[PDB]
Amino acid sequence: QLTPFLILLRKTLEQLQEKDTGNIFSEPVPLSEVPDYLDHIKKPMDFFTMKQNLEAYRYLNFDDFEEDFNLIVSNCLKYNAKDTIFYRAAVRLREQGGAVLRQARRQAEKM
Ligand SMILES: CCc1ccc(S(=O)(=O)Nc2cc3c(cc2OC)n(C)c(=O)n3C)cc1
Repeated sequence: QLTPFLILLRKTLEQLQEKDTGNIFSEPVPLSEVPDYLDHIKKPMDFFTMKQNLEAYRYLNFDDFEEDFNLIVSNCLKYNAKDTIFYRAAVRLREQGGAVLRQARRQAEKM
């Protein structure tokens, strides 16, 4: 059965994906194209992996959800040079996504 909290996480995940207009963060960074990625990044994350986590009841709280979103952004800032589309997109996502999360955390607190 559905819970209000899990419904809120689903809603919030959709709102975050809407902010990623180019679908830069929809799926894992492809190791075939970026063969040194795991040399630098210890815990890859992306929205499809978050959707999998959400549906396996691994976000028992909001914190753990926000932490995975923040990894999407921090991994991208860490890996990519500043003068890239990826780095700029992660800065934009940090800005827009942070605002989605702040509002969503307020709703979570009422539960
Ligand atoms: C902007 C043109 C471009 C898109 C995808 C690629 S990719 O085939 O290398 N895929 C890819 C790489 C990513 C990436 C996302 C990618 O596919 C969308 N992110 C978030 C990231 O940090 N890296 C290094 C390369 C260039």
